[PDB]
This record gives sequence, C-alpha cells and structure tokens, in this order.
Amino acid sequence: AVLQAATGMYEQLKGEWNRKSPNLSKCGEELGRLKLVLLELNFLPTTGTKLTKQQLILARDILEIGAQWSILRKDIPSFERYMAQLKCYYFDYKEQLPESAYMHQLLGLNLLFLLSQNRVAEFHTELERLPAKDIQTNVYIKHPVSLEQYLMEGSYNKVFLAKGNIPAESYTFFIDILLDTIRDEIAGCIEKAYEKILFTEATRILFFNTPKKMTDYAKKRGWVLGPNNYYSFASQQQKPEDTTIPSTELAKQVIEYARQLEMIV
Amino acid sequence: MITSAAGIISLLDEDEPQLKEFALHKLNAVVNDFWAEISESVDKIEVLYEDEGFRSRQFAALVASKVFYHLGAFEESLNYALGAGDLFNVNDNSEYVETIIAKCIDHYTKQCVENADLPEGEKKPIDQRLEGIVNKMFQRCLDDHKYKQAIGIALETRRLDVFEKTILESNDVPGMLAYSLKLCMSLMQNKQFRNKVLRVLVKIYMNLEKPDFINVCQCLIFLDDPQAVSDILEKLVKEDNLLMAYQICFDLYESASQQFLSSVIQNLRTDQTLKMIKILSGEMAIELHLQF
Amino acid sequence: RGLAVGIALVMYGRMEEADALIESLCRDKDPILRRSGMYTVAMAYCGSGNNKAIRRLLHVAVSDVNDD
Amino acid sequence: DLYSRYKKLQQELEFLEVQEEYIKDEQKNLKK
Amino acid sequence: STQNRRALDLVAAKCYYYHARVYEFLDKLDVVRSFLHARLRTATLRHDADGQATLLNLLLRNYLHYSLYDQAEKLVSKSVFPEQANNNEWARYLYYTGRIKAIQLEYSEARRTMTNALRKAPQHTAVGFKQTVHKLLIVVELLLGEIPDRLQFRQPSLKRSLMPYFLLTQAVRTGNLAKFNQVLDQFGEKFQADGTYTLIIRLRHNVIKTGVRMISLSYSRISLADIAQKLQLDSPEDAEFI
Amino acid sequence: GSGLRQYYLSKIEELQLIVNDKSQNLRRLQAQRNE
Repeated sequence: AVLQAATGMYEQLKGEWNRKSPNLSKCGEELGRLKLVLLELNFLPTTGTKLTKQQLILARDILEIGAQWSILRKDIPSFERYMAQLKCYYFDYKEQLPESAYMHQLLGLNLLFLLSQNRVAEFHTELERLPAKDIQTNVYIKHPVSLEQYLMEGSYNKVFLAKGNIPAESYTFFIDILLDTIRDEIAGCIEKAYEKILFTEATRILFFNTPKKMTDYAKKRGWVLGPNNYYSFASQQQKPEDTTIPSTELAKQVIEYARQLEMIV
Repeated sequence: MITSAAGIISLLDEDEPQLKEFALHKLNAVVNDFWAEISESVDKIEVLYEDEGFRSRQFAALVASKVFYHLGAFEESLNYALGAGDLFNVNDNSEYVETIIAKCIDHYTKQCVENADLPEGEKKPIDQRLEGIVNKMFQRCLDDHKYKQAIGIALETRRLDVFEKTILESNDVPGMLAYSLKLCMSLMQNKQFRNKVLRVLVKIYMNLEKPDFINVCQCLIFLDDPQAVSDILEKLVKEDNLLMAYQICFDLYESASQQFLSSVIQNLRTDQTLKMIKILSGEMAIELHLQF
Repeated sequence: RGLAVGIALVMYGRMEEADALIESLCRDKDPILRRSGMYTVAMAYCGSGNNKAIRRLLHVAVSDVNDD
Repeated sequence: DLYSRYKKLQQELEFLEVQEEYIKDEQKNLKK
Repeated sequence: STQNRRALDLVAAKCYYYHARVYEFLDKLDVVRSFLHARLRTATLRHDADGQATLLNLLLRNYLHYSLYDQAEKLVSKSVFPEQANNNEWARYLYYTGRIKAIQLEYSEARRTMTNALRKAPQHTAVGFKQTVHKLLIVVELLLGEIPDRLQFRQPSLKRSLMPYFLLTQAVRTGNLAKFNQVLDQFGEKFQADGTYTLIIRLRHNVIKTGVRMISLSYSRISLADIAQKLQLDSPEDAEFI
Repeated sequence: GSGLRQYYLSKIEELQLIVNDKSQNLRRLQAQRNE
C-alpha cells in the first residue's frame, strides 16, 4: 500500500524532472514530501537483509534525482546531504541492488565536488571506494581523477581545457567552482615565478577573455602595473630571513640536550 | 552493511523534526559500531538535546552519551546519560549502562567527599538526577541482599542515611554492626566523618532489643563524650543491671584517658555510684593487676 | 633533649592539629628541635598510618644533616 | 569483604607511592 | 565473552585473531565488525592491553579490506593503541596506520610508520608481511620525493616481488613521464591486484617534480622548449605552468 | 543476583593493575638504590 503509493509518487517526480525544462522549486516540494514517505519504507536500512528490493530500488532513485537536482539550483549543502545518503545505496546494499546506470556519473560528481572545495584528502578516500579498474576506464571517474593530477602537477592549461571535455552536462557546476580557485592559484605562482610579465602576456596565463577583466582582478590582487605594460613582482626580498639567528630557539634546543644528559638520574 | 553513517548523520540538519527523530532512532542501533564517525558529528546531536522544544531531546541525550562512552570521555558521557532521564534504564544489563553506572557512582562519590568537608553555605548542590540513580543503585543491594557492599558505598559517598538503613534492614544486624565498626576504625582516616559514622552507630546500639552496652562505651571513648558515658552508666544502675556497668567500667579504665574518666566521675557525682567510681579511679583495677 | 620529647607529648594523638607545630620544628636550625618534629609526627600520628606523616619521616631519614 | 579488598588495595597503592618517593629521595642522597 | 578472567584475555587475543581468520576465508568480513567493535569496548574498559591491541588491528584490517579508509581513520584518531602491546601487533598497527596515512596524503607520517613496522616485524619469518610493507614504503618514499633504498631489492625474498616497483622506482628517479607511463602500462594490473595502483597514479606529479629538480640542479639557464623535451611534456606552454 | 559486585570488581581490578605496575617499578628502583 505505502510502497505502491510511494512508487506512484516517484514517477510524478521523475516525470517533472525528466522534462526538458525541470521545475526546480516545484520539484523541491515534491522532493521534500518524498523523503518523509521513504522514512516509513525502511530508509537507510541498518544491515539490509533480504527485505523488499522495490523500496531499495526506489529509495536509490529519489536520491539520484535528488542529488542531481541540488546542483541545478547551485547549492552546496543540499548536494552533500543527498550524496551522503546516496553513497549508502551504492556500496552497502550492492549485493541485493543492481549496478545503477547513473551511479558512476554521480560518484564522479562527488569527486569533482570535493576538488572544488579543496577537500583533496577526502577526494582520495572516496576514490578508494571505487574499484581500481573503473578509475582508469570509466569516463565519469577518469575525468575528476585526471583533473586532480593536473591541478597537482600544475597543468593549469588542461584544467581550463577540462570544461570542454566534461563527461556529462551535470558536471558543469563544480567545474566553474574549481576554475575560480585556479585563477588565484595561477597568479599566485606568477608573483613568485615571474620577476616581470607583460600585460597581455598574462592574458592567456590567467585565461582572461577581455582585457578589462584584468583591471578589476589587478586591483583585487594589488598588482602595481608598470609604465611598459609590465607587472613588477619584486617581493622575493622577503627571504626566509636568515639575517636573524634564532638564539632563543637554539638555546632552547641545546638546553634540552643537557637535560637529556643530566636529568636522566 | 551501512558501512558509512554519513547518510544517517546527514538527516540531522534538516528542518523537519520528524526527519531528525528517525535518524536518532537509526544512530542508536549503530552507535556501538560507527561511533567513530558520529564522534565528529556530536555537536549536531547535543544541540538537539539543547533545544527545549525537540520531541526526542531526551533520546538525543542518550545517544550522545553512548558516543561519549565509546569515546572515553566519561565525564561528558554521564552528563548526557542523566539527560536521557527515564530512557537510561538502570535495570539493563548492557555494558554501556553498567559502565555509566560505575562512572556515576565515582563522580557522585567525589562530589560527596568534597562536599563533606566543605562548609554548609559553600556546599555545591549535587544534581537531583545524579542522586536519583545512585539511590536506585543503593536500593539494588537492599533488594539483592548484598548488605556489605551497600555499607561500603554508603561510607564512600558519606551518606549515613543509607548507612543506617542498610544495617537495620540487614538480616544479621550484630554481624553487620561489627563489620561496620571494624571498617570505621581500620579504614576510615577522616576523623570528622568517622565520628559521624560512630554517632549513628551508637544510635543503632541504643535501638537494639538487647542494647549491647559494651561496644557503645568503646565507641564513646573515640567520640570523647564523657556525658554520654556517664548517662548510659547512671541509668544502668537505675535499671538494676549492675553486672553490665561493672564490666563497663573496667573497659573504660583499660582503654580511655584519665581526663576522659575524670570527666565521668564529676558527672557521676552531679552507694553503688561510690563503688562505681572505685573502678573508674583505677585503684581497684591496679589491685587485681598487682595481685596478678 | 628533654624538651624535644616533651614537645611531642603535648600534641599526642592530635592528628592534623599538629601540622603547624611540626613544620615549625622540622624547619628549625637546631638539630634537637628538628628531632622534636620527628617525635611530634610520631605522637600526633600514632597508629593512624598517615602516609603524609610517613612521607615526612622517610624524607628526613634519607636526607638530613644530623644523624640523630 | 568486597569493600575491604577495595580499600586495602587503595592503601597498598598509596603506600607504594610513599615507598617510591622515598627511594628516589634516598638515591639522590646516596649519590651525595 | 561470558567469562571475565584476566589471564584468559591473553588467550582471548589469539582466539579473536583466528575468529576473524575463519570469516576471512568465508569472505564475509562484515558480521565480524559488530563482534570486533563490541569486544573492543569490553577489552578497552577492562584495560586488556593484549586483547585491545589485537582487536584494533583486526578492525583496521576489516576496514581496509573494503576500502573503508575514512572509517578506519576515524577509529585510529580516537582509539589509543596499547603502548605495552606485542611487537607483532605493533607491526600490524604501524602498517595499517601507515597505509591509511598514505591514502590521506600524510606521506611523512606514513613513511615513519611503515619503517617502524618493518623494524618490529619478525626477523626470520613473516616474509609476506615484509613484502607488503616494502611495496607500500617504496611508493610512499617516491611519493615523498625521496629515493628508496637499493638494498631491499637485492634480498632473495623481495627480489621477485619488488621487481615491478624496482622498474617503477627507476622511472620516477630519472624524472621522465615517458618511462613512468611505460611502467604503468606494463605493471598496472599487478599494482591493482597489489592494492597500490591508486598511490602509483599520484607518482606522475613526483616524476615531474624530480625532473624539474634535476633541471634546475644542472642548468643555470634553460629554454622552456628544452624543459618540455627533458620531461617529455606536451608543449612548452605546459612546461611554463609546471 | 548482585549489587555493585561488578562495580566493586571494576574498581578493584583497576587498582590491581596500577598496584602491579608500581610494585614492578619500585623493585627496579629499590635494586638501583641497593647497588
């Protein structure tokens, strides 16, 4: 009875979301009313034995549309809430449940999500949850992991090129969030890398389209422009400051040696 | 299964109270297995208990207590176990219940020990929930006929009421009195509280059907109460039990200071009373000794 | 020497009420008055088994200037 | 005898602290 | 479980080890987690050092068998391993913790632990455990930018097993992407079956890092097109960002 | 059918481990002093 009503309710959410112009807030109310019904129908079953698979098959779906709907309105906490619950239905009860078609898509979104928020330590942990085979074969998983390497080795050219070859349309949101971080990271190198770089020379380095987009970013970063269209980055004078002997730190250490020689008794 | 509790924990920051309540009923089933990850989300579960209007705020306190009990922060674990109130069933045989019970008694004992020597006006009020559970704990020995165990905790927690109650309800009153007296002198090193134990121990001796007067006088020497000793002895002559006061006096002289006996003589003055001071003054006791 | 034994008996069986006197006697520059503190500890803590008093006697026994 | 064992152990522990404090003190003066 | 003896705990620790072993060959490994967690509290509250050390190690092996690296990290963050534990249990704990740290990008603390696990390992037996720890330590040392000891590849027990990692260490040391990728395309399946593939993939950054390090160490002024050739990068524009 | 028998024994066994540690340590310190 309840299961039949919930399944019928899920399609009306499925029907509205599948349409070419999904109704976000009007899906949200359907989403909010759907999670309450799943509560009675064994939501997140503790040590799921051979119970009804329809509830397990169902509850996985509303989270799948639920997680994908969160990025549609571009909010962070909703995605974490839905994906955290969805991860339970992906790895825990997988003996009973079949392999979801969208599972690798949504897992890749979570991995790309962690990169956008610089939770790289959590990125590799959740990456271990996937088998080693599909890391190098599945397109939805290969794209985020390769992007992490590109970010780490400094292939900032490929990070901006990652926009074009995304695996699916759902990945767009988290890519822009990452690209805002990349822009500061690229220029962060330039201050310590380049002792002076020309005005339109840094246009492709910063991946700026219009020269005006440099002007607002220049004052935000406080870049003193030179008369010859050059940015002077004289800031290496702030050396590790070997000019000063750390006498107190050294005296602290040498005293400890004397303690480890005399205090022993 | 349920390898990660992140999904269940994710059901805590929703605005629907029904959603939070279901997650709490899910966390307690896995608190014994997945406490490590819940420990990083306790701040989202003690606020639920902190909220007054929450329906399951008492349930939230119980689960948080379980997480802290597993975590090792027993001081925080009991504080939430008391918050659970009726949901923390003392009759359960679970390890969590018995471990928090032990921590509760020790925490109650430390407060009572600290509170015993404190002045009355500075006495920090022991929490009612903390006292209620230990009182059920005290009753368990009375129900389970473990009177010697209940005597010891009563002394540790400085409660003479339960201490008095245990001896009277015990089947072997004279045996429990002797066991309590031996502990009162061999193990108790706080004089101000040891006297209180003797001040109630004298009461039980008084209310006994046959008042064993000999041990009373021994306890009264420790309490340094010549007036009591003189009174119990003076009524002994009126009650015609001259044999007991005759034995009582030899015990006073053998094991009491002369100043204690001197104060008894004055109270005795205020025939047989004259022969009574004869033993107390000691010139008779040395006579039998010298004759020996 | 007579006073050292005498001072101890004044505070016999006095438990912690002899703490003020004992610390005054033990810190004294006079070796005999320091001996009176040892005797005061004995009489004030006779049969009590007070580990704080035993801690003090053992400290003086192993670390003191006067053998008496 | 269950309380007595607990209290007897408590005194025996406290005595061990006294003994271990005096041994360290004696070792300091034995070196002198 | 019913008994509360003190000497039985030393016996109990061995029983718990084999109790996880019978389920290891039963390929369940999940119903034991509840038993292991429940028994761990029983041991911890009683200060059973021997049982607590074994129970914590078995739980980490339980978590790591299913790639529950997040779950295992939480447990080691809160639980305290017994200091007075058996050296054989210290060896497992240091390996399991070191494997966790390696996944969590805590390479420096990982290297110290696996080195300690090797030291506490039995000196004449436990060859397989030495192999597994050596395999992970080689990756971590390469992941840390250091160079693995050449001696360990010479041992008769480790020679055949460390051969794929010996070729991989050589590729990382020269700091050229071309040789590093050849090892991955040749020994990728071996690394996957070894549980070390994911940590190998991050070595591509270290190959570039050490290749750049040799470039600056050797060239006072070098063209960016040349740097792309010595690192076998794609374009000098890519070497410019790198 | 017990009261704080489990609680008492928990306290007693906690002290016994602590006592055994210090008696082992004290005998080490005593041997150092005796030498």
